[PDB]
Amino acid sequence: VLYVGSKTKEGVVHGVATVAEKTKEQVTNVGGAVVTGVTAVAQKTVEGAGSIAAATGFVKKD
Amino acid sequence: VLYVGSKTKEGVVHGVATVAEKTKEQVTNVGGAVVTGVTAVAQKTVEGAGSIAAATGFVKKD
Amino acid sequence: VLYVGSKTKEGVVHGVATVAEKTKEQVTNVGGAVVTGVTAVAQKTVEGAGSIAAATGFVKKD
Amino acid sequence: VLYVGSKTKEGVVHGVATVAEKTKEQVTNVGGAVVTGVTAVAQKTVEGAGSIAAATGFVKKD
Amino acid sequence: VLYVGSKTKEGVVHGVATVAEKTKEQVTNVGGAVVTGVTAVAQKTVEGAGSIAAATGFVKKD
Amino acid sequence: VLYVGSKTKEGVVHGVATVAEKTKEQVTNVGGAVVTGVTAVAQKTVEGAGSIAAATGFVKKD
Amino acid sequence: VLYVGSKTKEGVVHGVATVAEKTKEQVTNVGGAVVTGVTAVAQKTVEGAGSIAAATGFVKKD
Amino acid sequence: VLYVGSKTKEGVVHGVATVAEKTKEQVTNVGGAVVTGVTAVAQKTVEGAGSIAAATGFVKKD
Amino acid sequence: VLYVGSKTKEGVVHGVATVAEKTKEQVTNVGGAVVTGVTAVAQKTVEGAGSIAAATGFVKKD
Amino acid sequence: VLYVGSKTKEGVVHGVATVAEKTKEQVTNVGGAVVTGVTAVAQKTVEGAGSIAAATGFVKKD
Amino acid sequence: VLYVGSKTKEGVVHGVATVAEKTKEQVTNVGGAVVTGVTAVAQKTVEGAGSIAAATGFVKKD
Amino acid sequence: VLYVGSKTKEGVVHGVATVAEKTKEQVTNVGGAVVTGVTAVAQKTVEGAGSIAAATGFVKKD
Ligand SMILES: CNc1ccc(-c2ccc(/C=C/c3nc4ccc(OC[C@@H](O)CF)cc4s3)nc2)cn1
Ligand SMILES: CNc1ccc(-c2ccc(/C=C/c3nc4ccc(OC[C@@H](O)CF)cc4s3)nc2)cn1
Ligand SMILES: CNc1ccc(-c2ccc(/C=C/c3nc4ccc(OC[C@@H](O)CF)cc4s3)nc2)cn1
Ligand SMILES: CNc1ccc(-c2ccc(/C=C/c3nc4ccc(OC[C@@H](O)CF)cc4s3)nc2)cn1
Ligand SMILES: CNc1ccc(-c2ccc(/C=C/c3nc4ccc(OC[C@@H](O)CF)cc4s3)nc2)cn1
Ligand SMILES: CNc1ccc(-c2ccc(/C=C/c3nc4ccc(OC[C@@H](O)CF)cc4s3)nc2)cn1
Ligand SMILES: CNc1ccc(-c2ccc(/C=C/c3nc4ccc(OC[C@@H](O)CF)cc4s3)nc2)cn1
Ligand SMILES: CNc1ccc(-c2ccc(/C=C/c3nc4ccc(OC[C@@H](O)CF)cc4s3)nc2)cn1
Ligand SMILES: CNc1ccc(-c2ccc(/C=C/c3nc4ccc(OC[C@@H](O)CF)cc4s3)nc2)cn1
Ligand SMILES: CNc1ccc(-c2ccc(/C=C/c3nc4ccc(OC[C@@H](O)CF)cc4s3)nc2)cn1
Ligand SMILES: CNc1ccc(-c2ccc(/C=C/c3nc4ccc(OC[C@@H](O)CF)cc4s3)nc2)cn1
Ligand SMILES: CNc1ccc(-c2ccc(/C=C/c3nc4ccc(OC[C@@H](O)CF)cc4s3)nc2)cn1
Repeated sequence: VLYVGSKTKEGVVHGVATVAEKTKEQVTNVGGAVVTGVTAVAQKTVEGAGSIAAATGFVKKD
Repeated sequence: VLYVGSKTKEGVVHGVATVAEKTKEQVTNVGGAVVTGVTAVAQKTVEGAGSIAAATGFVKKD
Repeated sequence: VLYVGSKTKEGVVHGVATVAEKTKEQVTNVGGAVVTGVTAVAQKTVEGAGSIAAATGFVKKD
Repeated sequence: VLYVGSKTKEGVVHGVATVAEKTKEQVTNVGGAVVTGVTAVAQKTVEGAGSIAAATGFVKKD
Repeated sequence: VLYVGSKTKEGVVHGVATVAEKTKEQVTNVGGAVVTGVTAVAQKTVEGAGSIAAATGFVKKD
Repeated sequence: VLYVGSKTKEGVVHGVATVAEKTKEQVTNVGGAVVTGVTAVAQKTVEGAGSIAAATGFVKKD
Repeated sequence: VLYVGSKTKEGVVHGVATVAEKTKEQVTNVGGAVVTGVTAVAQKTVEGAGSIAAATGFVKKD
Repeated sequence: VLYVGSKTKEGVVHGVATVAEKTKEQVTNVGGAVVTGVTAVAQKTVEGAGSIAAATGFVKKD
Repeated sequence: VLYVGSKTKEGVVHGVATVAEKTKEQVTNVGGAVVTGVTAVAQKTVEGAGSIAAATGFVKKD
Repeated sequence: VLYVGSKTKEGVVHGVATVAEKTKEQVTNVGGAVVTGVTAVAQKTVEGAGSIAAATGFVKKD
Repeated sequence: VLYVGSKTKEGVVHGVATVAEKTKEQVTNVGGAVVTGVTAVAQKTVEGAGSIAAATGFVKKD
Repeated sequence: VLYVGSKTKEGVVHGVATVAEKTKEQVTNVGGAVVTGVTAVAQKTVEGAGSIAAATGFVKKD
């Protein structure tokens, strides 16, 4: 009997349970960038810029 | 009997349980960058800028 | 009998339980950068700037 | 019988339990950078600037 | 019987329990940088500036 | 029977229990940097400036 | 304008969120009465014995 | 404008959030009565014996 | 403008948040009555014996 | 403008937040009555014996 | 403007926050009655014997 | 402007915060009645014997 092994995890989400009970959810945006309600998001990136739930406005390079 | 092994975890979220009971959730944005309600987010990045729930406005390079 | 092993954890969130009972949650943003409500977020970064729930305005390089 | 092993933890959050019972939560931002409500956030960074819940305004390089 | 091992912890938060019962929580920001409500945050950084719940305004390099 | 081992801790927070019962919590900021409500935060940094709950205004390099 | 009304609740459960992460859940019963794992149960009874999650053994009337 | 009304609650449970992370949960019963794991249970009873999570053994009336 | 009203509560539980992190939870019962793990339970009873999480053994009426 | 009203509470539990981090929780019962782990329980009773987390053994009426 | 009103409370528990970090919690009972771990329990009783966390053994009426 | 009102409290517990860090908590009972760990318990009783955390053994009426 040997039983050799390994179990890994990299950017793993497991076991979430959520409840949301809003009554009036409004969003008003003029020229900006809104991000809302992200939940249970997993990612893995190699040799790149990983980024979750980011926001930017007015990227004016000149 | 040997029983050789290993279990790892890297940027792992597990076992969350959330409740939100708002009655009037408003968001007003003019030219900015709003980020709201991020929950249970896991990530792993290699040779890159990892960033979760970031915000910026008016990136004017000139 | 040997029983050789190892279990590690790197940027791990596990076992959260949250309750939020707001009645009127408002956000007003003009030209800035707002970040709200981050919860249960895990990350790991190698050779990069890791950053969670950051905010900046008016990045004017000239 | 040997029983050789090791269990480590690096930037680990586990066992949080939170309750928030606000009645009127307002945020007003003009040109700045607000960060609110961060909870149960774990991170690990290698050869990079780690930073959680940071804020800056008016980064004017000229 | 040997029983050789080791368990470590580096930047670990575990066992928090919080209650907040505000009735009117307001925040007004003009050009600054506000940071509020950080709780149960763990981090580890190697060869980088670690920083939790920092704030700065008016970074004017000229 | 040997029983050889070691358990360490470095920047570890465990066993907090908090209650906050404010009725009217206001914050007004104009051009400065406010930091409020940090709780149960652990960190470890190697070859970098660690800093928790810091604030600065008007970093004018010229 | 009148706006006359009323909203009631009698034995009402609303807004639960649960997570269970057992690894080996065993139950052995010999002649008894086991009750396990009741969750989010609401009831209303008029002129009768209401009873939730009850147990009895050996009801020997002679 | 009148705005006449009323909102009541009688045996009401709302806003629970639970996490259970057992590894080996055993129950052994011989002739008794076990009750385990009741959570978020609401009831209302009129002219009757209300009873939640009760246990009895050996009800021998002779 | 009148604004006449009333909001009541009778046996109401709201806003609980729990975490349990056992590793080996055993229960052994022989002829008795065990009750465990009751949480967030609300009740209302009129003209009856209300009773939550009660236990009895050996009810021998002769 | 009148603003006439009233808000009452009778046997109300609200705002609990709990953490339990046992490693080996055992219970052994022989002929008795054990009650454990009651938390956040509210009740109201009219013309009846209210009783929470009670225990009795050997009720031998003869 | 009148602003007539009243807010009462009768057997109300609100704002608890608890942490328990046992390592080996044992209970052994033979013929008795044990009660353990009651927390955040509210009750109201009218024309009846209210009683929380009571214990009795050997009720032998003859 | 009148501002007539009244706010009362009767058997009310609010604002507790507890920490318990035992390592080996044992209880052995033979024929008696043990009561342990009561915390944050509120009650109100009218025309009845109120009693919290009571214990009795050997109630032998003959
Ligand atoms: C600073 N923090 C750190 C630093 C380092 C670590 C760390 C480093 C290395 C490892 C290696 C884990 C391995 N597990 C197995 C399992 C089976 C196997 O099979 C071999 C094949 O020949 C079949 F027999 C080969 C391997 S290697 N784990 C954790 C964690 N945290
Ligand atoms: C800093 N954090 C870190 C750092 C390192 C690690 C880390 C590094 C290496 C490993 C390797 C895991 C392996 N498992 C097996 C299983 C079977 C196998 O089969 C071989 C084939 O010949 C059939 F026998 C070969 C292999 S290699 N795991 C984790 C984790 N975390
Ligand atoms: C500063 N903080 C730190 C610093 C260092 C560490 C740290 C460093 C190294 C390790 C290595 C862990 C390993 N586990 C196994 C399991 C099986 C295996 O299998 C071999 C294969 O031949 C089959 F037999 C090979 C390996 S290597 N763990 C933690 C943690 N924290
Ligand atoms: C300043 N703070 C610090 C500093 C250092 C540390 C630290 C450093 C090293 C380690 C190494 C841990 C290891 N565990 C195993 C388990 C099995 C294994 O298997 C080998 C394979 O051949 C199969 F047999 C190899 C290894 S190495 N842990 C913690 C923590 N904190
Ligand atoms: C200033 N504060 C400090 C400073 C130093 C430390 C510190 C430094 C080193 C360590 C090393 C811990 C190790 N644990 C194992 C377990 C198994 C194993 O397996 C070997 C493999 O051959 C299988 F047998 C190898 C190793 S190394 N721990 C803590 C903590 N705090
Ligand atoms: C100024 N304050 C300070 C200064 C120093 C320290 C300090 C320094 C070193 C250590 C080392 C701890 C170790 N633990 C093990 C366990 C098993 C093992 O396994 C070996 C492998 O061959 C299998 F057998 C190797 C090692 S090394 N701990 C604390 C703390 N505080
Ligand atoms: C000891 N604790 C206690 C004791 C008593 C109470 C309690 C008693 C009575 C009430 C009555 C509430 C009513 N609400 C409305 C709304 C509209 C309506 O419409 C009428 C129709 O003609 C249209 F206009 C008639 C009615 S009656 N509420 C609470 C609570 N708690
Ligand atoms: C001890 N606790 C207690 C005790 C009493 C109460 C309680 C008692 C009575 C009520 C009555 C509520 C009513 N609502 C309406 C709405 C419209 C309506 O329309 C009439 C039709 O003519 C059209 F206009 C008639 C009615 S009656 N509510 C609560 C609660 N809790
Ligand atoms: C010892 N503790 C106690 C004791 C007593 C109480 C208690 C007793 C009575 C009440 C009555 C509440 C009412 N609310 C309304 C609302 C509208 C309405 O509408 C009428 C219809 O004509 C339309 F206009 C009629 C009614 S009656 N509330 C609390 C609480 N706690
Ligand atoms: C010893 N401790 C105690 C003792 C007594 C009390 C206690 C007793 C009575 C009350 C009554 C509360 C009422 N609220 C309203 C609201 C509207 C309404 O509407 C009328 C309808 O005509 C529309 F306009 C009628 C009523 S009666 N509250 C508390 C509390 N605690
Ligand atoms: C020994 N300790 C004690 C003793 C006594 C008390 C106690 C006794 C009575 C009360 C009564 C409270 C009331 N509140 C309202 C509100 C509106 C309303 O509306 C009327 C309707 O006509 C619409 F306008 C009628 C009523 S009665 N409160 C506390 C507390 N503690
Ligand atoms: C020995 N210790 C003691 C003894 C006595 C007391 C005690 C006794 C009586 C009270 C009464 C409180 C009342 N509050 C209101 C509010 C509004 C209302 O509205 C009327 C309706 O007509 C609308 F306008 C009627 C009433 S009665 N409070 C405390 C406390 N402690």
